[PDB]
Amino acid sequence: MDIILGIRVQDSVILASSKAVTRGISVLKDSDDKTRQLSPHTLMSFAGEAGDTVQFAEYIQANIQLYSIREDYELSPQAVSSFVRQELAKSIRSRRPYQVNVLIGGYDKKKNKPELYQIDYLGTKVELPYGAHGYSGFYTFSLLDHHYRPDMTTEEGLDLLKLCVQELEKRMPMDFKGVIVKIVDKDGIRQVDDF
Amino acid sequence: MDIILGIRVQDSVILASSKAVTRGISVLKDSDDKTRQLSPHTLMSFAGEAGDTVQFAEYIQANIQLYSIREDYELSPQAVSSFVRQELAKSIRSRRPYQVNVLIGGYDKKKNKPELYQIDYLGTKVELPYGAHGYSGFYTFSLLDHHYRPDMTTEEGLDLLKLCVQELEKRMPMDFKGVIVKIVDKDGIRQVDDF
Amino acid sequence: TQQPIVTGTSVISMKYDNGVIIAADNLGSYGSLLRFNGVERLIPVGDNTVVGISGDISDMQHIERLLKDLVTENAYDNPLADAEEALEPSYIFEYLATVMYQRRSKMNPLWNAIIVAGVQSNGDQFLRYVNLLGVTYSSPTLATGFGAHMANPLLRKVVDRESDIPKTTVQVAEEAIVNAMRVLYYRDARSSRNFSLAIIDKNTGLTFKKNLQVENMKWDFAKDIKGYGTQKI
Amino acid sequence: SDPSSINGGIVVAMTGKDCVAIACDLRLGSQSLGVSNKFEKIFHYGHVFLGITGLATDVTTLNEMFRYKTNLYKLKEERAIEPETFTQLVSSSLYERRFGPYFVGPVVAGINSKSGKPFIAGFDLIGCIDEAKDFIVSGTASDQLFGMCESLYEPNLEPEDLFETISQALLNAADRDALSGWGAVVYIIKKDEVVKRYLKMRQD
Amino acid sequence: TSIMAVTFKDGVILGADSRTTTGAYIANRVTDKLTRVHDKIWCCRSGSAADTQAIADIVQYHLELYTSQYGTPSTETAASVFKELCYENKDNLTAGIIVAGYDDKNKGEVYTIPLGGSVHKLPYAIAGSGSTFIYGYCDKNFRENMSKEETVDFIKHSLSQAIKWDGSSGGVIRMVVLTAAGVERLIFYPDEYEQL
Amino acid sequence: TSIMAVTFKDGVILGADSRTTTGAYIANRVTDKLTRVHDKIWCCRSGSAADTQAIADIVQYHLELYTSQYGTPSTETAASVFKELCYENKDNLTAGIIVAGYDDKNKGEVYTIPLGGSVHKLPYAIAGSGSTFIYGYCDKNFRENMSKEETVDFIKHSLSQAIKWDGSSGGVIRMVVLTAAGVERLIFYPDEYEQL
Amino acid sequence: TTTLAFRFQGGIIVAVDSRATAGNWVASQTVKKVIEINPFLLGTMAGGTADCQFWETWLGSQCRLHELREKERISVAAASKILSNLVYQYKGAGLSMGTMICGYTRKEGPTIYYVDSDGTRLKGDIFCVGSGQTFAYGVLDSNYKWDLSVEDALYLGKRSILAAAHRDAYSGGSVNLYHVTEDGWIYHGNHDVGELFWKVKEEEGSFNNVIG
Amino acid sequence: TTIVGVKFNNGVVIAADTRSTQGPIVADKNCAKLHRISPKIWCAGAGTAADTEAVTQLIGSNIELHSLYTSREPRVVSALQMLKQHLFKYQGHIGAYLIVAGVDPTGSHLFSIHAHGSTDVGYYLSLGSGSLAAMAVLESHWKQDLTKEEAIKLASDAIQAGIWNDLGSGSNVDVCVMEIGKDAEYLRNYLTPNVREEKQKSYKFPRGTTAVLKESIVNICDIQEE
Amino acid sequence: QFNPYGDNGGTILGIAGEDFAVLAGDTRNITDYSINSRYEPKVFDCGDNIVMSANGFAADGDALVKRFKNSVKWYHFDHNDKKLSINSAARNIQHLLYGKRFFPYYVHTIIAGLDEDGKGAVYSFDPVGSYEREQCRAGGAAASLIMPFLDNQVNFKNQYEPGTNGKVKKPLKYLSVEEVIKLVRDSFTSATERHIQVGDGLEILIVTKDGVRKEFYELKRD
Ligand SMILES: *[B]([O])([O])[C]([C][C]([C])[C])[N]C(=O)[C]([C]C1=[C][C]=[C][C]=[C]1)[N]C(=O)C1=[C]N=[C][C]=N1
Ligand SMILES: *[B]([O])([O])[C]([C][C]([C])[C])[N]C(=O)[C]([C]C1=[C][C]=[C][C]=[C]1)[N]C(=O)C1=[C]N=[C][C]=N1
Ligand SMILES: *[B]([O])([O])[C]([C][C]([C])[C])[N]C(=O)[C]([C]C1=[C][C]=[C][C]=[C]1)[N]C(=O)C1=[C]N=[C][C]=N1
Ligand SMILES: *[B]([O])([O])[C]([C][C]([C])[C])[N]C(=O)[C]([C]C1=[C][C]=[C][C]=[C]1)[N]C(=O)C1=[C]N=[C][C]=N1
Ligand SMILES: [Cl-]
Ligand SMILES: [Cl-]
Ligand SMILES: [Mg+2]
Ligand SMILES: [Mg+2]
Ligand SMILES: [Mg+2]
Ligand SMILES: [Mg+2]
Ligand SMILES: [Mg+2]
Repeated sequence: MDIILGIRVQDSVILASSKAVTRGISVLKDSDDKTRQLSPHTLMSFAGEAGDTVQFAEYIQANIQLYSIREDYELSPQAVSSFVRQELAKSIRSRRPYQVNVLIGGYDKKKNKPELYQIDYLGTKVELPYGAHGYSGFYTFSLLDHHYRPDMTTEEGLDLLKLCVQELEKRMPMDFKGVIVKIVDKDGIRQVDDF
Repeated sequence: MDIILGIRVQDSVILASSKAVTRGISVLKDSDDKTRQLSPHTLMSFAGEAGDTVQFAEYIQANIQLYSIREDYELSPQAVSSFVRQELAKSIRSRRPYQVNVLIGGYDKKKNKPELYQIDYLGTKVELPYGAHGYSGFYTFSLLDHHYRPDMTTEEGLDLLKLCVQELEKRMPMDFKGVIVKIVDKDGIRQVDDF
Repeated sequence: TQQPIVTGTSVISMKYDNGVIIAADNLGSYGSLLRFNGVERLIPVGDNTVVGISGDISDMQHIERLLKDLVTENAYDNPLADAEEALEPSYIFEYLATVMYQRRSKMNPLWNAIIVAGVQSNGDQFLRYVNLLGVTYSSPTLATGFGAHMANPLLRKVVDRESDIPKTTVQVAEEAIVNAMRVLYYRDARSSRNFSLAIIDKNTGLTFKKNLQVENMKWDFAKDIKGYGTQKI
Repeated sequence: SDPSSINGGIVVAMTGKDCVAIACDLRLGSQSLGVSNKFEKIFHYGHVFLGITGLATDVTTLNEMFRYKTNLYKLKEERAIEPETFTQLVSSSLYERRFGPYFVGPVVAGINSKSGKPFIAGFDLIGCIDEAKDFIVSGTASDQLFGMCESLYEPNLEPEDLFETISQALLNAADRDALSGWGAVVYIIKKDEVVKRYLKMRQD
Repeated sequence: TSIMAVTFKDGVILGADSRTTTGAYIANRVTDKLTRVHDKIWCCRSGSAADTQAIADIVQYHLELYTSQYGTPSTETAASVFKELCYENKDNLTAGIIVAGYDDKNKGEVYTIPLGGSVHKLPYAIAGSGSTFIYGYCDKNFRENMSKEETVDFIKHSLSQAIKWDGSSGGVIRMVVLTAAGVERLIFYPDEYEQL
Repeated sequence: TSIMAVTFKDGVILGADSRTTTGAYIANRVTDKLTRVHDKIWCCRSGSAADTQAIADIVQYHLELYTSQYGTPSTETAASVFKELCYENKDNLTAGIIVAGYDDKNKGEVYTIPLGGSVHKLPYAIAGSGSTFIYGYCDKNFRENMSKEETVDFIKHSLSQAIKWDGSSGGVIRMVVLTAAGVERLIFYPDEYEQL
Repeated sequence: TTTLAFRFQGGIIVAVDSRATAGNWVASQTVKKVIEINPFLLGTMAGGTADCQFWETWLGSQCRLHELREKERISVAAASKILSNLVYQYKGAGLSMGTMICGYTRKEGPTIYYVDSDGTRLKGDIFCVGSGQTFAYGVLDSNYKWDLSVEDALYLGKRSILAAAHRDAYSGGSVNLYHVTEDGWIYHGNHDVGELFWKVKEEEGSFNNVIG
Repeated sequence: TTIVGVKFNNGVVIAADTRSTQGPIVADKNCAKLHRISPKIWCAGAGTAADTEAVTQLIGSNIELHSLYTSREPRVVSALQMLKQHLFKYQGHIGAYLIVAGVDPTGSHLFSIHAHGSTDVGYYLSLGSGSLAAMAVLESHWKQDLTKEEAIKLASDAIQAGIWNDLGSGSNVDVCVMEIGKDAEYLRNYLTPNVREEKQKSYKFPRGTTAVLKESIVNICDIQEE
Repeated sequence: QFNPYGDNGGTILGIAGEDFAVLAGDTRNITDYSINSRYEPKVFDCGDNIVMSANGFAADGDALVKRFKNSVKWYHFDHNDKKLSINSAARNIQHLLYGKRFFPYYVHTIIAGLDEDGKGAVYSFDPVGSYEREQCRAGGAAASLIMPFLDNQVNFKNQYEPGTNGKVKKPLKYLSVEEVIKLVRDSFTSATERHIQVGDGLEILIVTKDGVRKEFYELKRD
């Protein structure tokens, strides 16, 4: 799919993902949720080639849920991101690689810290205060570089995110039909229903 | 450029043309007027390859204005459309053809009739009650086929045009940044400044 | 743009104390077929210049006619055509170099590598290279094609820099050239045993030697070589 | 398209008097887009240091692979692996992927704990060992690094002098490369102390 | 490459030039292209040097194992083993081989195995890039039941011409004589065969 | 195509097969490849039939106009006109021509003009696809100053072998004799030359 | 490359970077990406260095000839169209240009035309052009107003190029500032990005992601 | 790369230059191209450097196990056979071009080996980009019944021809002499005709010239007691 | 297919002093892995106190230099023996190069001399005629090896004053002709070590108000 954004503030991680699904000349859907809850305090957004994106996301989801049940324990965001990276690094030398890029937003309950990981389809992982995939960064990183502060509140993070989306809606040729925004913090995952 | 539409109603011709100009990754402008007045009662909208569009339009404009001064007389829309067709038919077998598609909306003062001509870059001319270039027709023709009656008022034509633009804004992947609408009738050419 | 059809292989040359030596075999190849066995690829211009040419033979014959015409043209209205206003090696080279670069610039090259060897009016040795691209360069030793890879290393052991030229006699230089021609016959699959050699000396003038042969060849050791590894018989 | 220049980055190593130095830039990018300024390319397993340039996924994968192997080595051998032995292990591991290689440019640096001898080594992507006495370079600005090292370097530099030499070699090489920079780290390594220094440099 | 094998009254003689080229560079000017797969079964090799060496080594192994079980193999049998390798691996091989051998029952025999891996039993055979230039000469000058001296002259003259015209051929002319008397190696140098 | 021209004591003789092929189909089995550009200057043609006919027609025109102004042209002059057309139009032509002629001053002369448009004066010349197979034979059997009967036999035997091995050559062997006595045409049929 | 130009209350701000690259190799950090067509006209440079240099220098010659012949300053419209018509003649041949022609006349006021080697000619208020154009757009669009002081407008242009210099690998070196009024342009210095980044970061509180 | 091999009276000598290159850049100025297959079987390699090294270690390893299995000293023909069959199997993709020489109970031997698996026998051989320059010297000065001293001289002169005339070769000459009834003598940097001249200037910097952000001690030691 | 271009290797270096300028270049000429000449001059005195070198494809390099020398001659004929200033020469060379925009001279051109105030000047060109005045520029094969070294040792990049720790830069003090020649020689010695196309000899042309002087130095021949 198209635009996925992530920002890690003081006490939470915020993921914003476009709602459009386009097959060629038509926009088939304008309410698509490009994300999967991997665990109560870990969320993964995704974008890439059709079919592969959802197939990969649900496969990761199933594996983390299996781990959770087996150990009666939630893996740390760092551990989940490493598992995901290895799967993609394995995939890139396969017969047919997963053409999927992901952001992993999680709240580490042990360290009491939000964490944002950016991973591309090659298995290239980086921990970031804010991140993006595709052309999204090209328009939003200059704004984030200017305004971002590590002590931002969740509300300030959402405001900075709105400024990013407004810039995208101005300068991007494609109509991505707005974004679904989700917040990951100590209380879990919730969706901002008005954005 | 992208979307250009035309509709011929009872007493006027209405042309609607998108405002966006996109160079690859960025939308450079969102207020571009993709049209030229050829004579007081003849308007031409255009879309195709960059540079060629404006170069062709202004070249046609200059030729019609020259004719008007020489004869102290306005050519009929039919005559102007035939001149334009011949230039494009000449162009298609040139070293480097004009990659330009046009709609010509004119009011014939002799016959007291509005007239809409659709011409593509090959020099393919057709007179139509409503027309389009590119993928625009792919969305709009079904609505126009249903709702169009040859005796519509200008206001009804604008309403049917709004329905067409709304469908485009829903199903087209590209953000064309709205349309500039112009009306051609017995009193000449005017722009609808709120659409 | 074309492709070479009938071709000539290496041209080799070097400077010595009193002049220059140049050599080239007498073969005109047609791909891997050794088609023509009596082709002269050293073409003298007057008594002070020898132009050695490798590559396409049809283009060589064209160049040969240009040089012949150049001599005719220089004589026109020229009372000193056989004296002060005779063609110099430097004039002949610059002309050819101009033609080569012009032809490459029209995307229709003369498919050749050329060495112009001679002695100037003041006795100075002249040795310079030009090819189908119009690329030119000078050196104490010059060679084309396979000669560049095999002859130059041998000739450079005799004259390694400019200061070695006055220390090199005509006997030592000719000996080195003849040896290099033997080595090329051992190792170049498009070479022949028969070759021509030209010496341009500031004292004794132009000596043009035809029908020379590679001699003193070592082949006897071949009898002991059996199989490709383990075979004993 | 070229896997070795998608992400960018550089590594350089130098020997001195009873010491070695290894340095790297901090950039990770997606071609023209700068993505991270905290992507360190130098890792260590005991007292043996390994820098890795090239495709970032393979940098990460190989680090994890050599950590894996040096941990098993230590459990079985009951001692830390030495630079000379680790160099052979890198070479063996790269060559096993001869016809499906990791797109990387590894650089080993360290001091043998028994002999006290400084050691550096470089590799191509398939395992060929370059064991230079003076310096090793790797990455998208390797040509620039060769030029800097070949003129700036002199043998038997003291640790604090070697720091200045290697730092200036990295910094000025990176500034002539679009895909390198965004910070830099220098490790100064002595027989039983290692100092790590982050360098201030232009952020474009 | 210029290779040939010729049957005569007392048996068969194999002949070959000694040139191996990488493009126009002569990588080896004293090559031995006459290779032994059994005591009195030899072959001439043309095409890829790697392929024809690999094949010949495998054949020698097969015939050595054949001998240990069933005694001396016929020339036809040796040719069949060559063919099996050349035919079944035709996609991956570039090999033109002439097989020549001496039995006491069958006397001198020559088999040629071109690129496709077909087999052809002939009184004499020619192959290699240089053979093209001597089809006319060999056809006109070959006779059946020649003497040893006549056959040596026929091969010497034939390969002389092949060497003269083919840039891929040259060096010395090697020959191997196969008769009841035994195995004799011959060599002829440029100064000898160029003046013919 | 198999063509050749051979100088001898009394002049020169041109020889040629009569086969023209479109792939493997013989489009003409009785072709005349020996063409007249002047009374005692003829040529042999190989390569494109269109190109070599176009060239020969232009040359004949040039020599006819030469004759009207300057008298009988030399064979060298005829060869030069051929060369000029073949060299200058080398990109667009596929023509291999042998020029043969008889002067009283120069007697029999042969010039060969291969693909590139170079000129080579020779005692005898061979060309065409079939010539490859007779380089060995012709080199061994050619002598200078042969008689008419010997030269006819030399060409007949040579082209016989070229026809035997080359699929692009065949039919009858045509010959044209150029001497002081005049111009004589000869023809030899398959039943004659196949049994040689 | 990152070049920008924008209209405002005080005229036009032109800001460009200084980097030139051959592949990943940084060929130069001292490139003059603004061309002084006259005391009133500026042109920006993006794409092929030579094409832009040559033909915008040429443009200055045509402008001079116009005002010699017509005894009057050439309009920005007329000047930009000479260049666009010229490159249109060469369309297909492989010219590589993305330029802003900037000026200020009585009849037009402050005017900017984007001119392009595919023949595009666009009048507008804000343009960014080059590999780092998206990065600069972000800062501009969120901070641009008409009622900017010459001082604040100059800083915004400087800050927008810096944003792009940081993120775009093929942009950097230094920033050249120009301010275009009706009596002519005014140069506002060369600013090294290596010093400007640490200065802005410290004073502005931005780039908290980078350690200093 | 320039590598040669030369037979003599009572043995064989091989030699090589010491330059390795990645395109037009010199990666290593003093590269070791003479590899030991066994104590008295050595080979020099041209082509892909990792391949020449890897194929030598593998065959050298198997040769050692073979020698232990048979209670015999290894033979050059065994190394040759094992190398060619391995290289043939990989159809030229293992880019190893080798000159294999050595002494064994059968005598002294000299072979070449190309990447597709073809082998050749000779009294003098050369391989690599500078093989033409070297072969020119060998074809000019080689004779039958060379002494040990003459063969070393001829081999090093052939490498020098490559060093000076081939851009793919340079720096130093390595030699290995294998004589019958003796230990093989490996002469590393036998000739050193390319020492760099002293630089005009010292580029040692004043301490504190580089700007530093942070300092920290790196813990290389294991987890400590108490 | 015929390729009208080739690569003759070589490397050149121009450095502008306070009242002088140097243009240096190695004397080696190559194709592929062969040496054509160990001494083929590459830097030329073009008259009017201007030195020039066009490095890359030598045939285009010779053609360009030849046409510029010619342009100097005709400049004298057409403008009353007026001295062609370095800035005017630079602009003229742009037009020579851009004239063949669609079939370019495959060279990297550098000229050196003195400006009209007597200060040292170096100009640098790309193959299609874009140019810029510079203090320092290397061109050709080993340019990527040499330029970073010159950024560090001529412009004192990334160098700061001891004790201040990054706060105060090393001041940009002017270099004498003897100092510049040291940096040129070390640049080419280093380039010779690590680049196979660089070697044999180094020829330096020094330009001052007194005229054009030449210096030659041996480089490694391997
Ligand atoms: B001969 O030319 O066929 C020859 C015979 C071979 C068995 C020694 N072959 C070669 O020389 C081939 C190339 C070739 C030339 C002509 C026709 C077919 C093939 N050469 C090699 O196989 C070769 C060359 N250099 C190194 C290794 N192998
Ligand atoms: B001969 O084979 O060269 C022959 C001589 C020609 C002058 C009559 N040429 C042809 O038959 C050519 C094809 C060809 C075959 C072999 C080598 C080169 C060319 N044929 C034709 O030109 C032709 C065939 N069919 C119709 C018309 N022309
Ligand atoms: B900029 O990136 O467009 C820059 C500005 C130029 C007009 C001075 N262009 C370049 O650096 C181009 C390469 C390029 C990079 C990114 C996008 C488009 C083009 N470089 C050159 O034209 C160049 C490189 N080396 C020497 C001379 N010119
Ligand atoms: B020589 O020129 O053959 C030389 C000797 C080598 C066997 C130690 N070869 C090389 O230097 C090769 C050249 C080459 C380059 C690229 C592909 C294949 C071969 N170099 C390397 O193998 C090489 C280059 N850089 C690092 C490591 N190895
Ligand atoms: Cl073989
Ligand atoms: Cl016909
Ligand atoms: Mg990533
Ligand atoms: Mg950088
Ligand atoms: Mg031969
Ligand atoms: Mg940048
Ligand atoms: Mg060098």
